[PDB]
Amino acid sequence: VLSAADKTNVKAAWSKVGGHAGEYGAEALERMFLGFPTTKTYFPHFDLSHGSAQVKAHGKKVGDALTLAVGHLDDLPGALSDLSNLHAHKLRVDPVNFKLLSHCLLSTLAVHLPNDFTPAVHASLDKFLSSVSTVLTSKYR
Amino acid sequence: VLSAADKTNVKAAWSKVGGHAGEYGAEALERMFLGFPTTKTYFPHFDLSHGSAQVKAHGKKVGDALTLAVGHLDDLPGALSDLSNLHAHKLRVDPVNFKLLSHCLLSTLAVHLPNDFTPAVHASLDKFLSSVSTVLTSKYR
Amino acid sequence: VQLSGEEKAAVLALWDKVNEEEVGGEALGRLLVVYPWTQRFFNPKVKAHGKKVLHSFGEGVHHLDNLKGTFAALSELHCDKLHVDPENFRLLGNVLVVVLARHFGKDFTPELQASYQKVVAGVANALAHKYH
Amino acid sequence: VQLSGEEKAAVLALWDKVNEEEVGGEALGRLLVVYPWTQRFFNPKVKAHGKKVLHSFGEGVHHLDNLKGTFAALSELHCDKLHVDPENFRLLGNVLVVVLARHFGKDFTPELQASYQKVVAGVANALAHKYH
Ligand code: HEM
Ligand code: HEM
Ligand code: HEM
Ligand code: HEM
Repeated sequence: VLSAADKTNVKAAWSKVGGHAGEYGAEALERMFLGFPTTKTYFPHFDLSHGSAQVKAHGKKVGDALTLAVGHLDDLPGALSDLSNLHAHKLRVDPVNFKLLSHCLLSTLAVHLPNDFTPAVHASLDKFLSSVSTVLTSKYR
Repeated sequence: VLSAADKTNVKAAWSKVGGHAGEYGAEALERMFLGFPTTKTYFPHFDLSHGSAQVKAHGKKVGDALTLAVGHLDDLPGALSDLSNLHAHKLRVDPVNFKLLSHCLLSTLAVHLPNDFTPAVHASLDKFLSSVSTVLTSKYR
Repeated sequence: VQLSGEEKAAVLALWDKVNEEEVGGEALGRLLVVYPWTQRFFNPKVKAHGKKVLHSFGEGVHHLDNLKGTFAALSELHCDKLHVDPENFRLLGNVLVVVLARHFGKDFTPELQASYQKVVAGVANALAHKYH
Repeated sequence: VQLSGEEKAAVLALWDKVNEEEVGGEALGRLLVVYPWTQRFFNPKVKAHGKKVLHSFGEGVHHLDNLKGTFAALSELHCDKLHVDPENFRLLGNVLVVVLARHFGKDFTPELQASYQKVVAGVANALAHKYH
């Protein structure tokens, strides 16, 4: 995330994700709901059935937010300032859930990009997700 | 740690710790070794008996490092740059151990400063210790 | 989990001095302030609920040889009804330890704390029992 | 822990396809790179040790109704001999899941992953058995 080498890897890896960011975000959400049933409690207003238009729509948003972050590795706190208010202040999301979603995103990237998901890239992406999660739980700073 | 309110609390609380920083650091180390035996593996070269001159000496160092940090809340990465190389690069300390030592330090402060260790101060100090721990495991950044 | 006869007696003797209302109120109060996401699950009722938490901990301390059975029902309550991630059981446990340290000062020696850390870990693990 | 008959069959059927050498080597290798503090405990021997880890996981997958007994000895090995903090058991488990996802692609469906997360949690908890 923060080391020059890590930023380079993150931007590179995300160029390979491309316009699939939204699709992967939606699949990562389904993996999280299935794998870790505790998380479902934050979405009482969603239809959580596979292929849900709500989950699809929400995955796209999550995907666009990450693509935004990758463009602003220099100033994550500023670029995601609004999102930290929502997650930590309004929703009070338990920080453990960010680790769970991050694991599910890495799993989804492994599934779709097996050749590009090298150990070096896996490492840099884990740091990236960890650094985003920090920002989004920043109200707990 | 980082919010203005938190920095104010941290500097205030540490003024009450005063010249006892070294003593408390040593006691926090004894609480950690006793409470969490896994940690002892990082000190094969220490005499780990209560009243050890080595533990006393090392507590003082730990105490001086925290007092240093409190004076540089603005630039923690720079002030503790050398310590992050030692902890994360040379020693490869498991990040969980920083949570354990931090709990043991808060326990020690509770023991000695029961009137000053208010919920507001406890909160700010937990953020402070968390932020120091981040810096010291920064090689894992 | 496994304590010696000496540790068990020190643990029990300190518990005779614990005001479950005042300790309970303070421990729950500090959880909410130090770990603000717990505010999703929860003032004069912080006191009332704090007291119930401590009364439950007290039951553990008196049934150290069967923590799983003691907290079976409470484990289901926290898992399927409330959906509390078990990491928070460990957090509350350490907050209780800090509170006991504050209340007992120098009597809460490094040795006695090490015993209470075993008990708090035992309790958290019994409450996580029907999750994982 | 508790799987249905259908989940158990999907779990077993995927394990028939797991090359313990290649998966083991890769999973241990990624642990060391992603979580660099694990380098304190550990190249052609990453392969050799990776293989032993996976062979042990395989034993769990075939003894799902008694994970505690299966890993009793290994639990003592990791606690009193090596002093490995149990958090790292959960980390290795998730790395193994990511590796299986990479190897099996679209066959590693959201449902199959959810089953493997149960198994990995079961295994990590059995290895932590004699710590806490
Ligand atoms: C990688 C970390 C995450 C990112 C990038 C992220 C992204 C976002 C974004 C962009 C929104 C706003 C949607 C909008 O207003 O357009 C949102 C809302 C939300 N997030 Fe997250 N999120 C993350 C983690 C989590 C976690 C771990 C949870 C809980 C399990 C969660 C639960 C929610 C909920 C309930 C909403 C509100 C949805 C709604 O208004 O319908 N998020 N998230
Ligand atoms: C609040 C977090 C910590 C602080 C402020 C801190 C402080 C320090 C300082 C200042 C030194 C250098 C002594 C010197 O060269 O003068 C040191 C060394 C060391 N630390 Fe830490 N430490 C922390 C956490 C930890 C943890 C969690 C462990 C492992 C359980 C650990 C293990 C060690 C070891 C083995 C040394 C080398 C001691 C020696 O050279 O004899 N430290 N620490
Ligand atoms: C780890 C030690 C804990 C113990 C021993 C404990 C014990 C209890 C007890 C005894 C009750 C009420 C039982 C009854 O029905 O009479 C309860 C309820 C409850 N607990 Fe916990 N608890 C613990 C931790 C937590 C944590 C960390 C949370 C998360 C914030 C939590 C959330 C709740 C909630 C929301 C209720 C329902 C309260 C109500 O309806 O007023 N508990 N717990
Ligand atoms: C969580 C899943 C794990 C499993 C199933 C597992 C299994 C094993 C097995 C089967 C052995 C050798 C047993 C024998 O004596 O034949 C072993 C040894 C060892 N393990 Fe693990 N392990 C796991 C995680 C870890 C982790 C996270 C670490 C920490 C870095 C670790 C550190 C070690 C070390 C240092 C040895 C001795 C290796 C040697 O002497 O070559 N293990 N483990």
